[PDB]
Amino acid sequence: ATVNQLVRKPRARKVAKSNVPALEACPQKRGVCTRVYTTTPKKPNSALRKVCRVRLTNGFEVTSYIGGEGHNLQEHSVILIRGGRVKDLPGVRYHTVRGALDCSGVKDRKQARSKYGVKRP
Amino acid sequence: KADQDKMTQALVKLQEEDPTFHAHTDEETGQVIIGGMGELHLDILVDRMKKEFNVECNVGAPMVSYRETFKSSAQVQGKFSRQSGGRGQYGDVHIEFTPNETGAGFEFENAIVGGVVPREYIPSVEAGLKDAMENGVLA
Amino acid sequence: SMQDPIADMLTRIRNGQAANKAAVTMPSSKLKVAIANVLKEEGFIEDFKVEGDTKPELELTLKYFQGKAVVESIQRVSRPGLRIYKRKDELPKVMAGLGIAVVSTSKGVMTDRAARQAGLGGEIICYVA
RNA sequence: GUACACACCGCCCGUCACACCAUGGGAGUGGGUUGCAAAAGAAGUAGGUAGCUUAACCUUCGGGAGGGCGCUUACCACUUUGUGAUUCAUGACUGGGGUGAAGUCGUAACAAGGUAACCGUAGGGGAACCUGCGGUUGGAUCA
RNA sequence: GCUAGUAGGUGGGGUAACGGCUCACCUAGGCGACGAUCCCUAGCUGGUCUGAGAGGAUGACCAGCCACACUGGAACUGAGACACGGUCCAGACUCCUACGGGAGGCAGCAGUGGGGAAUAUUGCACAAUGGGCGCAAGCCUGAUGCAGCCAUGCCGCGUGUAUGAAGAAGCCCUUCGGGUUGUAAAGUACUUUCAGCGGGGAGGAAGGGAGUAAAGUUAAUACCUUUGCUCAUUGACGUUACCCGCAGAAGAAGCACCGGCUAACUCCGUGCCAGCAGCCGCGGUAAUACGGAGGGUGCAAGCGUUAAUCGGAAUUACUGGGCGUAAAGCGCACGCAGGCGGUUUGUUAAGUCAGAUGUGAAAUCCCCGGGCUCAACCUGGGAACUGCAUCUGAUACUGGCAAGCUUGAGUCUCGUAGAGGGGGGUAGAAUUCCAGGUGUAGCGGUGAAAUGCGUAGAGAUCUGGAGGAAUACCGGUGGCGAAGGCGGCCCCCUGGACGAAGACUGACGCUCAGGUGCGAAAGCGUGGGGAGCAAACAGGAUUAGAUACCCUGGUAGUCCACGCCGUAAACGAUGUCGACUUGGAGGUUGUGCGCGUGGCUUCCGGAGCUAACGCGUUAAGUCGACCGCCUGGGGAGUACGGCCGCA
RNA sequence: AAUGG
Ligand SMILES: [K+]
Ligand SMILES: [K+]
Ligand SMILES: [K+]
Ligand SMILES: [K+]
Ligand SMILES: [K+]
Ligand SMILES: [K+]
Ligand SMILES: [K+]
Ligand SMILES: [K+]
Ligand SMILES: [K+]
Ligand SMILES: [K+]
Ligand SMILES: [K+]
Ligand SMILES: [Mg+2]
Ligand SMILES: [Mg+2]
Ligand SMILES: [Mg+2]
Ligand SMILES: [Mg+2]
Ligand SMILES: [Mg+2]
Ligand SMILES: [Mg+2]
Ligand SMILES: [Mg+2]
Ligand SMILES: [Mg+2]
Ligand SMILES: [Mg+2]
Ligand SMILES: [Mg+2]
Ligand SMILES: [Mg+2]
Ligand SMILES: [Mg+2]
Ligand SMILES: [Mg+2]
Ligand SMILES: [Mg+2]
Ligand SMILES: [Mg+2]
Ligand SMILES: [Mg+2]
Ligand SMILES: [Mg+2]
Ligand SMILES: [Mg+2]
Ligand SMILES: [Mg+2]
Ligand SMILES: [Mg+2]
Ligand SMILES: [Mg+2]
Ligand SMILES: [Mg+2]
Ligand SMILES: [Mg+2]
Repeated sequence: ATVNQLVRKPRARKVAKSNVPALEACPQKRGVCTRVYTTTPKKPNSALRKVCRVRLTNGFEVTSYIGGEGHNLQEHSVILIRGGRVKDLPGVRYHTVRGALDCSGVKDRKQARSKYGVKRP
Repeated sequence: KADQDKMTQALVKLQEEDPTFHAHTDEETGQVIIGGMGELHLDILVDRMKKEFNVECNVGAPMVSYRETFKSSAQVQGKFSRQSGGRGQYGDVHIEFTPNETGAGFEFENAIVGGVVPREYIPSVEAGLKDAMENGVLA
Repeated sequence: SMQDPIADMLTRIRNGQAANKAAVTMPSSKLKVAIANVLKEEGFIEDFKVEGDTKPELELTLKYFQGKAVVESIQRVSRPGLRIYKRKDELPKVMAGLGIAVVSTSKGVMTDRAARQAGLGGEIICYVA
C-alpha cells in the first residue's frame, strides 16, 4: 500500500468477535434448564457427555456442559453458566458452575474441589 | 410458555411463604406437581399465582407412570446381518424371557455354553436388552 | 517516467559499486554536484568531474577499499512521494554516527554533523553509510 | 507423474436417509423511528382594541392620562388525519449451508486415475457428473 | 446530491451585544466527492490501561467543561434561571377523600421494591475546612469531616524461636534390604508481636467570650474599632494514635498444580467407560493426563475460574508486510479529477528551518527531597506537558511566479517488413446432394458386435449439375495487433511500428479512482443461410447398472447482416512508465562500412534475488512515480440492497 | 485400444 493509497483508505483493524456471545461480556449468567440430555463426542473421543439446553435471563438459549461425575440437574432448574467450550462436543461453549444456585457440587471430591463446588472435607 | 418462567419464580416465593405448600417435578412424567393440605388451600395458591404473580395456570390429576411385564415364558432367537454396503455386521442370540418374581427386576443369565457367543459380546447383549426394556414393549 | 534524479544518481552509485565500476556518469545538476561534494569530503567517492555546457555530464569516480566498496549503503530518505523534513534536534544518526546523512539546510547541502553544529535542520536527502 | 505415507486392500466426491445448529425467501403479523401534506391551538408572550373597571399623576374636581380585565390576532405543545420511508421482532411453508455414526447409492478427482485435468458457456442427467463449443497447461506417454 | 430565511444585500424592529436574530423588499445565491445530505453510535477533556516506541484500548473513583431534573412545552422573578427540592399549561402514572374536591416527582443522603453474576447503614457531628444569612452571637449545611458493612484492591504484619534422631508412630513406597514423609513429631529449652484483659495518654483547636490596658475616636476620656494582656472554655471520630503492665505459644493456613508447552511423580482404582481438556491431546488391562492416595511444585489470607483490554501479533506492517506457483495485477486500453514530474536564471517565501515571546489548570507521570515505626499513603521543589499562536530571520530543497534551454515528449522529410483492421471480387482441392451411365452382392462399423444401408440395384466407378463452409503445401521458438485476435489470390479504404539523415516545437510528461471504449467461445433478438460438423434427442453396444465413454443417426448451433450479452486457466497465473546493473548462442526486419549500428524475438546463464522452484538487461536484480489488490480454511464471490441485461 | 481388479 502506497502512502497515497493509505491517505484515501487507512489501515483497518479486526472485529475480534467473542466466543461466548450469550454471556454478553458478563462473568456468569443465570438460566433455566430446558432439557438435560447426553450426547456423543466427535471422533476420536468416545463417551456419553452430559449437556443441558439453558435459556439465559438475557433471552439466549445455549447448550452448557455439566462438568464432574453425576448431576442433580433436571428440567426447570436454575443454574449459573460460565465461559468454556468443550472441544469434542460441537456447539457447547459454556460450562455450568457446580455448587452455585441449584447445581450441586460433585459428591466425593477431594481434589480441585473449588472447581467442582465441594466444601472442605 | 412465557408464564412457565414466571410460574417457577411464583412457586419459589409461595413455598417460602407457606411451609405446608410444596412443589416438585416428577422426572419420569416431567411434570411439576403441587402439594397442599386440602383442595381449598391449593385453590387459593393457584388463584394467587394467576393474579399476584400473574401466571395463568391449569391444574389437574397427576399423570401416573405405568410399567409393563411379560406374563408368559418363551424362548426367542434374535439375528442381525448387514453386508449390503461394504462392511458386514452379523450377530445371533437365543434368549429365554421368563416372567420374574414381581420386584426382583431384570435378571440377565449368561448360560452360553462352549462360547457359542464370545464373552466380549455378552455384556453388549445385556446392554441391548436393558435399552430395549427401558423402551416400551407394549404401550 | 523519470521523477527523481537524485535517487537515480544514488542508484547508479550503488549499482556501480556492486558491478565494481571505475566511475559512473550521469546528467549533471546543481543538487547532484552538491551531494557529490558531500560524498567526496566524507571520502565515500574518489572524485567527481562535470563536463559539457549544453548538456553537462557529471562523472563520479567510485572508490573501493580492501576490494570492497567504501559505500556499503546509500538509501534515499525524502522522496517525491513522501518528503521528509527534520528539525536540528530531530536529526538522524546513521549507523550510530559511523555513517553520514546528507541534509539540505537553508545554509546549504551538508552532513547531519555539520547541520547539527550550525543548529539547522532540513530535508534529509539520503543516508550514506 | 502423484492430492499416497499401517504407503492403491491408499486417498477421496456428491445425492439420498436421520439428528442438530445458524441462516436466506415468504401471504402476512406486531412494534420503534421518521418524511411529506393537512388539521388543531392549552398555557405563555407580543400586537390590536367592541366592551368593562380603576390608589398614587393631572384636573375646570366633572373628568383626563395611564393601567387592569375582557375580547381578538400572531406564534406554538398535546392531539388528529392521510400517505410514504426505514428499522426491529415474528410467520404456515420453502432454499441453500454447516456439523455429526460405523445408513444407502454409486466412483467424479489424485498415476495417462483407466474418457488428461481444469476455465468460461449451453444443453442433459438420482448423484458424484456427462456432452458440445472455444481456451489453458496447473497432463503422461515417444520406445 | 442538499438548501428556500435558504445565501447575500438594503431598511426597520429586536438583544446586554454582533448577527436572517426577526421582518419587508431585492438579488439568486449557499453547501457538497477535502463527503455534503442521510443513517448508526456517543457526553468531551486533563487523564487511565497496555506498548521499547509508534500506537491500541478507555474516559468508575479525582479535577475542568457540557447536558439533564416524571414526559412535552412556556414564560415569570432575578445580577444571574427559561430554575432537582419555583410557577403555569398539557400528558402518563400514583395517592387521599366526607366523593364536594385535593396532592405528588429520591438522576440530593440513607432506604424499599424490581432488574441483575454483582455493588454497603433509613449511622455520627457541624469539632475542622468550605458555603448561605447576620452587627455579632449564632443559625442552617446528607456539602464536608467521621463512623458501619464488604479480602474489592494496594500495602504491612501475625499464625511462634532455638534445639531436638535411630530418624519414634503412623502413612506411603519397597527391588521386602531400606527409603521417603522427616527435626517434621514427641520431647527439652525459649520469646510473646498481634489478639484478649487492665492502665496511662498526643494531635487535629484555629478561634469565639468575659473582659483588662493602650492607641485611635471625637465635644467626649464617649461608643466603637484595632493591638497588646488576663481568665474560663470550645472534638463527632474516641474506650484516638501511641506507650506501659498482664499471663499464655497460647487464638490464627489456605488454594491451585505436577504428559508437553510450564516448576512438580509414583502407587492403586477405571478400562474409548466414567472422566479430563488453553492448545497439542489423554482413557479399550497399571493411565506421572481420568478417579483416589502418598510425595512434590507454585502461591498465600488468599488461591483458582470466568469475563474484559493491551501485549506477545511485523497477524492492517507510519515506525514495520505482501501480490510468478502460498491470499492478492483490473481481460485490455483511453482518459477527467487526483498524485508525481527534466535542466537554468531571477523573484517570492507557501512548505521547510532557526530564534524570540505568549500559552499549554491543578492533579497525575517521572526526578530529587521531606512526613507517616515501614510500606501503601501524603506532601515540597523541579522536570515534563512532545502542542498551538505570533513576531523577526535563513532560503538548500519543495511550491508559486517570470524569462529560459534541449536531454523527455511530439511534428515533418525518406524508406522497410508484416495473417493489423473494414469492404468487395475471385481460384483450386475436398465433402454432401441431384440426374445419368457401367456393374453386382455386398457396404459400413467395432476390441468384438449390433443398429444402419443394399437386389425397390447398394458400395465401387464415370459424366454433368447444385450448394455451403474452410483455405493443403508455403508455415517457422515466422510475423502483425492494446488486448481479444489475425493465414488462398486480387482490388479499394484505413491504423500502427521500425530504420537512416536533418529540421522544427520547447517539458507540451508519467500514472489514473470515477468514466468511456474494445473484448474468445458459448448464449440471446430479427432476417437470411445450411455442405460438413455437432449440444439435445433416438436407436445399437458395453456394463452389475451405463441417463457415459464406442457405433449408427440427428436438431439448435457453427455461417451472414444488424443489435444485445461482457465473461474465460481473457495466463507470462508477472499493472503501467522511466533509469541503472557481467556474459554466450540464435530467429526476424532496417541501416553503415568481413567488421559494425538500430527495432523486435528464442534459448542458456553470472551477480543479485528467491521458501524453494526458479528469475536473470524482455528481472522475479538495484531504484523512483502512480494505479489495482491481499490479510486462515469453509460459509461465498454467495445473501440482501443498488446498478446493468430481452433472458 | 473389452471390462474389473
Ligand atoms: K429454514
Ligand atoms: K472425468
Ligand atoms: K464444459
Ligand atoms: K435563520
Ligand atoms: K428535557
Ligand atoms: K509499510
Ligand atoms: K491530469
Ligand atoms: K526557491
Ligand atoms: K442440422
Ligand atoms: K491501473
Ligand atoms: K472464520
Ligand atoms: Mg425470516
Ligand atoms: Mg390561545
Ligand atoms: Mg475415476
Ligand atoms: Mg478421468
Ligand atoms: Mg489429470
Ligand atoms: Mg450426454
Ligand atoms: Mg488466449
Ligand atoms: Mg448516550
Ligand atoms: Mg500490531
Ligand atoms: Mg505477510
Ligand atoms: Mg494464488
Ligand atoms: Mg495483465
Ligand atoms: Mg514560510
Ligand atoms: Mg523554484
Ligand atoms: Mg498498410
Ligand atoms: Mg459467437
Ligand atoms: Mg455421436
Ligand atoms: Mg454424425
Ligand atoms: Mg473475471
Ligand atoms: Mg488474474
Ligand atoms: Mg495508460
Ligand atoms: Mg535462465
Ligand atoms: Mg453473483
